[PDB]
Amino acid sequence: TTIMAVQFDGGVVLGADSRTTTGSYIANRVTDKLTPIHDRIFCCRSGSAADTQAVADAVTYQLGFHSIELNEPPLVHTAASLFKEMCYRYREDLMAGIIIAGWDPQEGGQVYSVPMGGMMVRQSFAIGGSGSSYIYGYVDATYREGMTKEECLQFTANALALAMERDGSSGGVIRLAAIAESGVERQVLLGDQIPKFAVATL
Amino acid sequence: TTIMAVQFDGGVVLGADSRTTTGSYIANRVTDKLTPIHDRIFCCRSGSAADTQAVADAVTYQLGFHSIELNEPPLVHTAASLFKEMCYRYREDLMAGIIIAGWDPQEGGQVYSVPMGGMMVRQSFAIGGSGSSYIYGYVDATYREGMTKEECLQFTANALALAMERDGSSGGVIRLAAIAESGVERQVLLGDQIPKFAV
Amino acid sequence: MEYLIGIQGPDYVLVASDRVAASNIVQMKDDHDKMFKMSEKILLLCVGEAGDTVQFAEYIQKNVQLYKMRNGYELSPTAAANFTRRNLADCLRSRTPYHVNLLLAGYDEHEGPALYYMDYLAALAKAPFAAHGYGAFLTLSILDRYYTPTISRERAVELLRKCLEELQKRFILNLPTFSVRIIDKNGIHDLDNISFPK
Amino acid sequence: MEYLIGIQGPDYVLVASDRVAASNIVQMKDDHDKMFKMSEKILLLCVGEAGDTVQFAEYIQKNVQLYKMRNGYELSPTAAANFTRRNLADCLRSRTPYHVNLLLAGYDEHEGPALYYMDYLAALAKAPFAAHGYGAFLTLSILDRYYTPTISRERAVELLRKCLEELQKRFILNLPTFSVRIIDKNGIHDLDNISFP
Amino acid sequence: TTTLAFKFRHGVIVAADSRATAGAYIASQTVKKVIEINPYLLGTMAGGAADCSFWERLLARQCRIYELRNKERISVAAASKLLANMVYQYKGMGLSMGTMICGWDKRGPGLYYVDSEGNRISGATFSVGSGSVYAYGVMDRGYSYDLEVEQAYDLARRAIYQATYRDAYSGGAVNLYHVREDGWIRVSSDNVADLHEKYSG
Amino acid sequence: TTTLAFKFRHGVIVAADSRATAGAYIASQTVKKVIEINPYLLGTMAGGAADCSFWERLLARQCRIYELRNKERISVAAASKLLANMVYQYKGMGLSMGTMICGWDKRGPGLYYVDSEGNRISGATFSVGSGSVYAYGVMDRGYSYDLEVEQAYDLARRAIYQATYRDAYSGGAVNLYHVREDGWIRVSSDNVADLHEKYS
Amino acid sequence: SIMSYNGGAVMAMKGKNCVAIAADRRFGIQAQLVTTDFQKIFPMGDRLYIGLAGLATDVQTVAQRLKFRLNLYELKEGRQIKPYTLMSMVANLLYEKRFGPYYTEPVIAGLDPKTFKPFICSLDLIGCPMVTDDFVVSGTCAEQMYGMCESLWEPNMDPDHLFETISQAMLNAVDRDAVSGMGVIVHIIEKDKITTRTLKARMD
Amino acid sequence: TTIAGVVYKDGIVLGADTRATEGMVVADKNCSKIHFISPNIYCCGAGTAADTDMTTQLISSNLELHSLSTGRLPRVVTANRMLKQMLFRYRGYIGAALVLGGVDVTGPHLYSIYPHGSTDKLPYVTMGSGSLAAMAVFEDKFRPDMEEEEAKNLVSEAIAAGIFNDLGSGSNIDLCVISKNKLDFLRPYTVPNKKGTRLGRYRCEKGTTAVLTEKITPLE
Amino acid sequence: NPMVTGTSVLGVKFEGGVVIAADMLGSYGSLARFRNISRIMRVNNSTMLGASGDYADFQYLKQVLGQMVIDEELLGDGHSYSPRAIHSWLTRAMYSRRSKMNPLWNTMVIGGYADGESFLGYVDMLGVAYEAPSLATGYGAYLAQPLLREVLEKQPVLSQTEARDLVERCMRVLYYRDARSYNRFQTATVTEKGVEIEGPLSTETNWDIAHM
Amino acid sequence: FSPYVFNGGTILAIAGEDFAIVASDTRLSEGFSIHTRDSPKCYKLTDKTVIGCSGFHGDCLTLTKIIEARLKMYKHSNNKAMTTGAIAAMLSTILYSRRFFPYYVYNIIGGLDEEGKGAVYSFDPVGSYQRDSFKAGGSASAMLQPLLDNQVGFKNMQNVEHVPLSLDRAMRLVKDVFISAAERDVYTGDALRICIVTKEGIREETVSLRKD
Repeated sequence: TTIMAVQFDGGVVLGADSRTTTGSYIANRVTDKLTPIHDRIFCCRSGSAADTQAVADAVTYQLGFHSIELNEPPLVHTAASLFKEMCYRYREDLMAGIIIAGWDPQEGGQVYSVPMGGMMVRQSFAIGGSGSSYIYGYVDATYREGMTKEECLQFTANALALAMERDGSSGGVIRLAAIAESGVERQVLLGDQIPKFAVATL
Repeated sequence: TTIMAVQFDGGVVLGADSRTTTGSYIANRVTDKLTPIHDRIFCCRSGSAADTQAVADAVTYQLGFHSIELNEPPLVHTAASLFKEMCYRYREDLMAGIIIAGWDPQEGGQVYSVPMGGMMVRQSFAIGGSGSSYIYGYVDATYREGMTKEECLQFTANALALAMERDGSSGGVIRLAAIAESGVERQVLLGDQIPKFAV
Repeated sequence: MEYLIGIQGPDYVLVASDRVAASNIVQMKDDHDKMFKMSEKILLLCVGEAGDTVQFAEYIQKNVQLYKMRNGYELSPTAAANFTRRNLADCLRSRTPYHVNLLLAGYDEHEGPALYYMDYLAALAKAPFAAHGYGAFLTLSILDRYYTPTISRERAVELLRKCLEELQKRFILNLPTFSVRIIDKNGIHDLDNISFPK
Repeated sequence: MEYLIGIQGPDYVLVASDRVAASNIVQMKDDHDKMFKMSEKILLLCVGEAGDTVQFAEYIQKNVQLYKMRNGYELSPTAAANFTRRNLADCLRSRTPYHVNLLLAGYDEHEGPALYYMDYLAALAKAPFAAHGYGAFLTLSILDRYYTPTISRERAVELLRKCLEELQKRFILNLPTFSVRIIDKNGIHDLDNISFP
Repeated sequence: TTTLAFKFRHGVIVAADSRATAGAYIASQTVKKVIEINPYLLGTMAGGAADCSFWERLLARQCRIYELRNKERISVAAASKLLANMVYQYKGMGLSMGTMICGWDKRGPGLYYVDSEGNRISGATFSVGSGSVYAYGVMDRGYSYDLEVEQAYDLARRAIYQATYRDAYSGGAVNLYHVREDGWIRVSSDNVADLHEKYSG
Repeated sequence: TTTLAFKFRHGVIVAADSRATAGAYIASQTVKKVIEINPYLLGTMAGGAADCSFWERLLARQCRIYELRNKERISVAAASKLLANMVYQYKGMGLSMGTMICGWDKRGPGLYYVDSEGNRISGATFSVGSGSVYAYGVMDRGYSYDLEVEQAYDLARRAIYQATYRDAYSGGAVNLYHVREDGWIRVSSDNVADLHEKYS
Repeated sequence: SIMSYNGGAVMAMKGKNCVAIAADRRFGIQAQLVTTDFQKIFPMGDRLYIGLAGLATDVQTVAQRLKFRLNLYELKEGRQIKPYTLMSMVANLLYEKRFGPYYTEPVIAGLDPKTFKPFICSLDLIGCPMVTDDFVVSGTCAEQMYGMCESLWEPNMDPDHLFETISQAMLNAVDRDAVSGMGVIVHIIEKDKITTRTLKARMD
Repeated sequence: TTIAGVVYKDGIVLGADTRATEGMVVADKNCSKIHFISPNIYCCGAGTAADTDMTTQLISSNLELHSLSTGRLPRVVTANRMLKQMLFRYRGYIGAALVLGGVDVTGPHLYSIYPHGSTDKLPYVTMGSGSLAAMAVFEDKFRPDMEEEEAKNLVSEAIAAGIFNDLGSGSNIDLCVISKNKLDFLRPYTVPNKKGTRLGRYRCEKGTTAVLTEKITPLE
Repeated sequence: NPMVTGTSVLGVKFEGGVVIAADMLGSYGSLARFRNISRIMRVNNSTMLGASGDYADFQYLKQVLGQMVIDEELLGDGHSYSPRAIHSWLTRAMYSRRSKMNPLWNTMVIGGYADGESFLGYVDMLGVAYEAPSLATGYGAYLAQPLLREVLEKQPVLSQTEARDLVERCMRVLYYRDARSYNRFQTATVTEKGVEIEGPLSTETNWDIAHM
Repeated sequence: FSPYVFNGGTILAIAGEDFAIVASDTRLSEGFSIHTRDSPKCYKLTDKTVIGCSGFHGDCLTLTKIIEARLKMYKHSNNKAMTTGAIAAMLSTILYSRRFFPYYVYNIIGGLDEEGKGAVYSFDPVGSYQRDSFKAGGSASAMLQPLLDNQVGFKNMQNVEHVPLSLDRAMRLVKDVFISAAERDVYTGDALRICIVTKEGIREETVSLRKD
């Protein structure tokens, strides 16, 4: 697994891979790791799939029920705190490693991380999964303040690709989603669309 | 521990960190992990220091003994093969990584990547240690054919700096070496000379 | 280990046991008694762990006497045996399992005598003769060799003594004293103890 | 199980043991013999594991008889005991260690009688009386209560009978008949076995 | 530890030692192991002191409540049964106990033995502790229902001393008690360092 | 397994069963458990068969070597001593063996019991295997030194039958041998199903 | 294991309009006989029988509970029970104790009291019935039974041939297991009569 | 042990094997696996073989209740949700791998469920010991927008390749087709292997088995 | 214990000659560490070898076999080593080193063309050896062998092109469904003309099922 | 690690007045997969003796090589062929040699007696042998042994004639038995090989079973 999330001025960008594994055999090669929670809020699953799916469903239910009363679009901190509590009350039975991203009218695009412990931190960008260790150095040497949309898109694509070559538990298709005020836009990359780097030969 | 080696037209370049741990307590912070075997042949130590020092001393002994009979300078494949045999016989060494770099008159700058176990491989660039995982992609995005000495040097320095900021078992000063026909050039980077990124 | 033996006949029943209570090197008592009287014509012989025996036996005796005092008549050995088996199997899968082995000699005016056998798992077989303990290895074959259904009363005691001396020749444990009892149409009787000098 | 006992007098020695063998439920024999005659006035009582007792005892016996037939005289008990102890402690730290206990009652012309003791770790104490086995718990005290240095012969026999009665009264294992012997200035003598019906 | 007890014509005799260790270190040498439950009954300590004290103080409480409710003093068999039934609930948890209940009732003298496992048996001669085997041997040679009080006292002293001379976890002083038809009395608290001189030692 | 042996006025008698199991599956029911070492000795199998055959073959070979060298038949005592000192070098490895050596020497009959642990002992009545406990009871109550030949046979046969009736790892057929001053003989080999009707 | 602590074996076969069920007879503790008249086959109404094998305690308990339920069933609604409903009842009863179960392996055999055609079923520790048309077995010596039955059982057989073949199979099978044997019993069910028989076996 | 399911132009096809083994001894040679969930939904199930039967019965009962209360044909999403939740409630102590599939007002739908509560919505899936060879056949010879008599052959081949190559599965082959106006449930679709002919008999005579007792009971 | 390894290998036998195929990856657990290593050797002018498992032991065997061939080819006696001899020698070596509890973690595939007939072998780490018309190791024993068998049943004689096509087909399923794999492999052929190994290849892929 | 494996491969043997029969399956397995379907387990030593093995394969192979190497040694040192009893007595010792690291093969030997009769010897992996008339060692022993004892020993059959065996009857019986023991066991099938020993020589057959 490998998930990445980036923040720009008026919105955010997400990125994920399309592989699932149960050992050395591939049970699926197209799975979708981008789960919407509201009209303008998303999530990114990692670790066990059952626990992630359950947690995300319950959070979606609670957030819809809480928004239908106040008569106001929700915030991202709310969903992040709900996730925090749900994953902290059961930290001895769960393995989730989740990320949250979205948009709201008070503050602009927002990103948060929630590892297995039950913490909650916001950051200019975030990454997670097993194949992230292999790119902790690439996002550091390339990030810069003042990035536009397309820049974040191609940045996420390149990082995902570089993580999907050396790791055996990740690969396949690259799914992307761009969030802003006007609306959402999804995208999928495969084959000759994915970047390529020449292999070294003596 | 973060060791790295790159190959350019004439010769090669080696780079390493300057830390040695004993758990969570730093027993040394100016260590030297670039061991000479001959005039223009160098080894990089990773893993337990005892086994590495022992094997390197024995290999230096053997080579120096077998370079005075033939009256001809040795090669790099020979040293790599001696290491390979000595590390395959006693697979209980846990000597683990040795990366071996040098210059021979027949071929040019050569790099060999003897890993844990007794297997040997030649590559254009090699890396090793616990902190190498965090610099794979970067290298895979930055390597290009037709590099010069300064480019290899600064690339190695940047990679090492990036690996040392994220790993806890690596840090301190950055020791660099450049090997070619004319001679050996050693140097160190400490403090403000180290490449720094933002946060 | 302990030792219990039971024999059935045409119109009677015979039972015998040991009289020894020891703690791992020393026999603290030589006048023990492992027979529990549940009714006028029923007996129970229990063996095994230390305290489970007495607790279980007292429970069963209380409930049987309660039946007798409540209804007006007594329980026949078959009903008592099945009740014992049911309760023991129910307590097997609980927080208070009992580890005991049992014999339930008895007599009734309808179906005649009865000698049952029960393990610590509540199996409830039925047999004409039976035994417990390690000494049952050097004792059952003799019964198989010499037992016959239409046996008399004194020949039973002769055969019992026969299979008792074999214990004082091969069995490593001393076991010098034994208690013996008999049941018939009139009720429980008590006979002289089968002791051997030393 | 096992039981060895030894008592020392002013001019004699009295040893006794049980005679029984078994395999975990049954006693195969009732006329065993745990004693060994190393010489004319020396006696080794060994007990313990299964196949080590006879091996060790016969080794010792061969070597002692060889000493005799080689030099011209016999070996004093205070010497045979230390020989045994040395050999046993040596073989204790090898691939074939022996697990046995033994007494070495004897008699000599210069120093008089003697009685010794071992504990399968090569200790070699020495006492005017001693015992082995679990039964030793129920019969040592008795000695300390009724024993005197100037104990005659029949009184020692009576003390022995007393200890054996106590064993047959409080001990769980049968042990119904015992073998007893005596050693005096003239040699070894065998007495009527102490048997209880 | 080392305790003994035996009954005969003139009542029951009880005895114990006065040592308490924690491994190989002698913590105490003046302990009182004959628990005075009441002016009618007696106890004994062996195994765990905390348990042998708590579960008998509770028994004293219950016997007093019984005497108050029913206007009749309790017996020994009922006491032992109560203690056994109250202790059986803790089977397999870590309790260690060994005790003797001694007294006199309408059925004559009374001596019972109890432990934590659950066994409860009467008797005429009992010894408990890590040195009861050395005491059995000498009490068995000298016991007789038709004994005189002085000889019984001497026998108990001698048995305890001989057990102490061999067991390492047993020694100190010898406190002898005596129970009669109208209560009990304390007799002596002799010291072993002085008996060794009186006797053949 | 159940193997018994006892000696009396007219020599020694041996008896055994014929079943072999591998867990709960009956491999064979026609095994030979009374080994014929020599025309003057006999053996017995219990525990491991490979061992109780290999070592007894070696023993027979050594006995023949002795007879050739010294020109005198070996004795039972020395034979059992050899057999015991042979397997003692394999203590604590996995060997399982229980054996009876029977014969007639210049000082009369002889019966010795041997095992892998090391205890070698004489006697007059012996029985080993998973069903020895049931056979001891019948052998004792019925034994006597001044017995005839026509009766000891039935005694041993009944012992073996009553052992097979109860024990599950023993059954099949019953083999019986009788040793004399000259040599041994094979007297009969019966079946349990053919004895059950002979009795009730 | 714990199933093999006692031993036992049972089998069931179909015929033209008849059915057959057989079982062994023995009770012992892991190496030792205690008695020879143990019961493993029980009636569950006219023209329907069930056999059990394993831990004696559990077979007794299961039979008692099953009768406790079946009597009430037949009493509420007045009609004999059919085999499929019995199979489902037993499966539910076993699955209730999925944790802390009963160590038993039932086998059901009978007819349909409407159209007298055969029926046989073989459950397991928990369930997964195996409704077949040839035969079923249950016990510790199962390989022997599967090897003897397969060769035999021509597709159509009359009562006599059925008794013969099932008897021969059971006999030549239990004579290869040590913890099972010491007797055999057989029941044959037809439209208007039931047959019960014992056999001549080796008591060793 | 060799389940398989596929989606085609106008419906869904589904297949399985017909063998069950208790250890290493074939206990049955014709066992049913394609279970009925609703008149337009069928669920094939591997696993412990009881945990999968009880679950299916329960879900079918609840779906019948929902249908009777609402008044229209059920859907697949409801069954998926029910199974997901009931399996997650047990932390994996219920082995109930399934390949649930069916059709509703919308297009066809194919799901795969695992004992923990994970699901997928793939177009073709497999399961059981022998799933790898079948998945290989699929990856090689699969196409989108196929017809009925092609998907049937595809599934049959995928099953046969798992029969002849795995020791835990082999017998007659089943099948099931579900469209908007058809519910073909073919059992059996084809028989690849059969028993060999006998070369003799055994002389099953009458009166060759001993007997000790006998009893007779007449009926009415 | 094994550190750097390799995944499965394939094998097929056509009318005249034999073919083998194998990827290029020295994985270390879950990391694709090396990507341009060859796991195939040419022993003689009529024998080859492919290996799966620890790479160091494969190197050891390569050294030994090369030296043995050089030693036997110096005499000039008109003799030569055949594939069956190689097969048996390997079997004996593995059994020997296993009987001493110091085995070689490797499964090998041998192929050759003797006088008129081809040969295709198999050797495990414990010494289990045999022959067969076509076989594969590793996870490929589940994804690849089915197709080969289904194709050989209908026609157990194939042409060279018809074998290369099937090989290129089966080396595409492992990429889809095997994690410890890569999209780069070698294909080698043995005929009367000798051995011939090809360069790195690639397998065309389709992901049309991602939009649904 | 574990130095053993399980491959299956039941074996069967029969003896007669002037003939002997030895039958085997033909398949090799490892876990839940199939390696091949042509691997007989019956071998011929001399013109009147054959042997079959089952279990771990490497041990089987090396043991066959050993036996074949020692028969020639005997022939050289004594100038005469080896009989059946001699081979059995040699195999007992060869097996017991490795008493603390044993083989895992269940051997069976069939052949002709000294004069003209038929002899069978069943063994165990430690070396305990005894002469028998019919034996069905292997994985499916429990399926065949209870059958061969009724139709060949006439057990539990009253008022039945002995009617000694013959050749064709035994052949057909073997065929039917192995055809029935393939629908219940999963390690057995795909073919059946028979070797027959008579006064003339050694003959072979072949039959086909179902392919799972």
